Amino acid sequence: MIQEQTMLNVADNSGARRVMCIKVLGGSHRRYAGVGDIIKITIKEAIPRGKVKKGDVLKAVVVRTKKGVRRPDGSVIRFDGNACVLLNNNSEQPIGTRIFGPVTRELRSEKFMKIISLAPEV
Amino acid sequence: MKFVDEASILVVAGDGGNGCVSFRREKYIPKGGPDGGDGGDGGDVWMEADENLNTLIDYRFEKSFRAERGQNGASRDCTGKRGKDVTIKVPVGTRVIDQGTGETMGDMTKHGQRLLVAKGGWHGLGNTRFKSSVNRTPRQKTNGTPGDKRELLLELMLLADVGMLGMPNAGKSTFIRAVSAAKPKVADYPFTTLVPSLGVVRMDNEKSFVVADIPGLIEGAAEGAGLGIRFLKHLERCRVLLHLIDIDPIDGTDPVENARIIISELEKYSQDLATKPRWLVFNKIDLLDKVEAEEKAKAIAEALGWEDKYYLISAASGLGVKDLCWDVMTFIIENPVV
Amino acid sequence: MLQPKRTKFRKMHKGRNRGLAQGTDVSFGSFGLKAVGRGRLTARQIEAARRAMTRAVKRQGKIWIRVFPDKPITEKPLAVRMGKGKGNVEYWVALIQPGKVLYEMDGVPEELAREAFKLAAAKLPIKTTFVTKTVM
RNA sequence: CGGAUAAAAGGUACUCCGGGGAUAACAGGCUGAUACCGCCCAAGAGUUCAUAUCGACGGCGGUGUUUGGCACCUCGAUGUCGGCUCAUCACAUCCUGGGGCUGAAGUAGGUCCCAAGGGUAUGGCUGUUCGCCAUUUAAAGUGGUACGCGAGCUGGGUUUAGAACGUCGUGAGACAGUUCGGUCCCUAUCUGCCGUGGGCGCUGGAGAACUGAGGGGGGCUGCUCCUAGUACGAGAGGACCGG
RNA sequence: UCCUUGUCGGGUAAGUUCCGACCUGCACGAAUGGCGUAAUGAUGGCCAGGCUGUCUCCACCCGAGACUCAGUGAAAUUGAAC
RNA sequence: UCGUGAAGAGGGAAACAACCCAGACCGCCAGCUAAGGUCCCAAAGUCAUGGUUAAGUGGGAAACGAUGUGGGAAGGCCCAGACAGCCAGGAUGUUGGCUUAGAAGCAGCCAUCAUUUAAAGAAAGCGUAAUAGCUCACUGGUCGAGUCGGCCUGCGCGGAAGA
Ligand SMILES: Nc1nc2c(ncn2[C@@H]2O[C@H](COP(=O)(O)OP(=O)(O)O)[C@@H](O)[C@H]2O)c(=O)[nH]1
Ligand SMILES: [Mg+2]
Repeated sequence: MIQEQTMLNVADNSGARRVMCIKVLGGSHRRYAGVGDIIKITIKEAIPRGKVKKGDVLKAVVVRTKKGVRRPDGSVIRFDGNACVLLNNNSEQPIGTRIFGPVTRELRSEKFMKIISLAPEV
Repeated sequence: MKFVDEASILVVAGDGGNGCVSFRREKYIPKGGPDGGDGGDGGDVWMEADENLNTLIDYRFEKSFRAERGQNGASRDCTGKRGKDVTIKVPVGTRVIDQGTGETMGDMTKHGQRLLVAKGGWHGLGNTRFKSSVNRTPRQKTNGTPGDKRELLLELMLLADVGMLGMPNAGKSTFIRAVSAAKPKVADYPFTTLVPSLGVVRMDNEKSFVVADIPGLIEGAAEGAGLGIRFLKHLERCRVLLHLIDIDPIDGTDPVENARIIISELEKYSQDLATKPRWLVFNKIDLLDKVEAEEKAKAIAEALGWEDKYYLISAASGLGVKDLCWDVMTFIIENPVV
Repeated sequence: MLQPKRTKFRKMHKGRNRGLAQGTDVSFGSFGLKAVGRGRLTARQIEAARRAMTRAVKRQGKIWIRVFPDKPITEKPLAVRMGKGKGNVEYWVALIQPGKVLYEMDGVPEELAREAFKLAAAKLPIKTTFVTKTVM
């Protein structure tokens, strides 16, 4: 349930700490983002010694949603603090070497199982 | 995809959107401010490479390219939209030359490079920008800057990593009938192949090179002998040069002086091709005995002053074609472009 | 372009295009072009028609001109109401009445005359016709 | 210069009164000077080859949304620019759809023809229309609607009265100029539209089921996979259709 | 006075507003006062942090009208109207 | 300058005072007529004769283009066989000399050759570099009666897309 101009957390060791997504993708009049999506972000707070720098605009994938996901058996997986993983703009490969926090199993259907390979918790 | 042609085009960049003068008049009040805005920036021209295109056939068809002229200023302080930048799809490896002591603009080596050729004119100013107290009625406007005009000589020149030149009807096209996937027309008559049908060889993964075809020619400074400098232009980025010499031609003279003059005319082309490393290989060895064509093969080397390995290659028979490829590939890898 | 260098008056009344023809017959060459429609010819049209036919006829022969501007017209500038004197100087035109010759030709065969006059007839804003000189 | 005093210059956005569309501005219908669109005439440039593709000197037509002028007026009142809600119509079609040509190998392209069923963006700047930039998709269409919509909303621009700035005049003031703040009323009679009812008719009356003369509503598609890395293609690259 | 909002920096992913500066700038202008000025201001403009139905996108509920019944009972406007 | 309305009703132009006919003293349940019409709406010819139109032109438009069609003045050939078809000929000295790698009717120059049987050109077009082959003008045989494109003109077609 992530929309335009939404402040999210960062769930990788790329270097960003506080991030603000600016453009959700999927089609015309794309309202809100689910759990597995390509969303464009702008860096608002990052360590000066990190791999990235403040103000850079690039793509990212949400991993945790405050609203949650919808299991096909009437179940939801809510979270406390929406988070993203850094991905390159031209290529869809993620930047961070490690992933912090659990990632839901629903990301397999969205075809980003590499994130699921990381983040040993769940 | 059977002919290669080169020509020249005229590119014109749109001048900037001209300024406008106006005065707003409401339905009741007859006096209003100096309404009107700026113009639109002229459309530029971008020089973009393309994989799909391999010739300049459409450029003979269309010798003039027009950029979008910037929209004029309108009322209600309206500014015209910037003219759309016209992008021209060009095969990779093109060189462009101008007139009036003109020179090259930039060499294209990889796809995705976009080159700025024409700068469009820049928009003018409306009467509103001349707002002031003492004037209080600006009737002045600034004309848009004129667009940039030039004539481009489009020279197409192949990305031939491995370039080869040989005797007429010596099997240059037959040499492509080897592991090379290209299929040039092959026949016994001299100058069988006229269109450069470049090919590629993939021995193994992560390692491959491209080979181009250039027909032989007779000693002529001008355009005589049918073929000439117009085909030699496709050279000059060939990191290796291959020389093919026939052994015992069925009807031609045996190579004792004609194989030497072909070296001499390379010097006078433009710069002796920067004295690139040239490799000499032979052909027509299956016609005679294998051992008979050994002593006479080296005899030509010191006859022409050649001190290299003088490789013996059977293009049609297919023996030794792999041996030459192994040697050239190691030389290519150990000498990267720098 | 074609215009007299000196004029008796800087501007002349509009006038009318009523009446009949005077130069029905050609008296200088063998072939000529005669106007069938009614209208006006400007300096540009006369220059364009002569240039167009000139490229079709070789120097051999002779070419005559029977139309002169002889008539000035002015145009009113923008953002000017009715009045404030007469119009400003833009260009002049000529009066054409259907039935008189426009151009005269001689010296080359009829087939070239047909081609030459056909090319120059389209650029003229009026319908024309071809005639041949008769005795007397 | 048929000669109101022998004797007289200006402003009023601080104005008022009585009249006028007898007289300007915006819009509406004449109009095409200028400029946009189409066609014809075709010398020339075009590897041969004019209209495969341009095309100089000219001509004929069309909305006409810029720059203009003309008689007609609502001055006992015709409320603007822009934004929100709401949409409608024409196709000179932005995408999707069907094709022609191609200097169209396939993908990707370019031009033209038919086609209006549907869809046709989110934010910073400025009051903005427009435009620039950032980022998506199939695009972020062009015009009429008196450049639609205040008896629906908004008063940000324009904005009487207060104050300040620059220029002219001795001055009052004028000023197509800039800044601050500055009242937007109406209970729907009728036409219109959205829903729901009463009376009567359908030929004795009543309860049900419907046929259908006609009308309205929806008609958008991105990605991936199999075909298939197949056809094509030197390779790079990469199909149509169907599911 | 203009051109490429003047263009570089902050502020923003993107800033015709804001902030000290480059210059091709000198008119004002020194009691129709000039420069700086702490504090002060329901003063003009801009930005940031928390905050929220201001908004995507509105939904529900509590009350007074709007609706029906009973009683009393206007209005502006109106040449006539099928 | 003239007429109309102003200061004129009535009839026609679908509606309209300035366009046409025509200036209402009043009444009638009569006839004639001007402009305009005679298929119906709405009153009168579904009248007669000789033509044109295929477009709904009629029923809005220009420059131009075209085997739309009717009429007229002519010209070439024509039962000593007209044009177009079908069955065949297309050859020869001859790969025509330079630019020519390769061109030899088909990239660049024609003096344009003429003689063989004649009916056919050192030749207008494909497919390449010619080669080799498809062809054409032309003639021979069969079919057997109009054919060929210039001129003037009437009526038509495209040019002619808006809420
Ligand atoms: N026997 C034999 N014939 C060969 C060989 N190489 C080439 N040829 C023949 O040479 C002929 C002409 O070769 P070509 O493509 O014209 O070479 P080019 O003269 O350089 O253009 C071909 O038809 C081949 O059959 C070889 O190695 N052996
Ligand atoms: Mg060869």
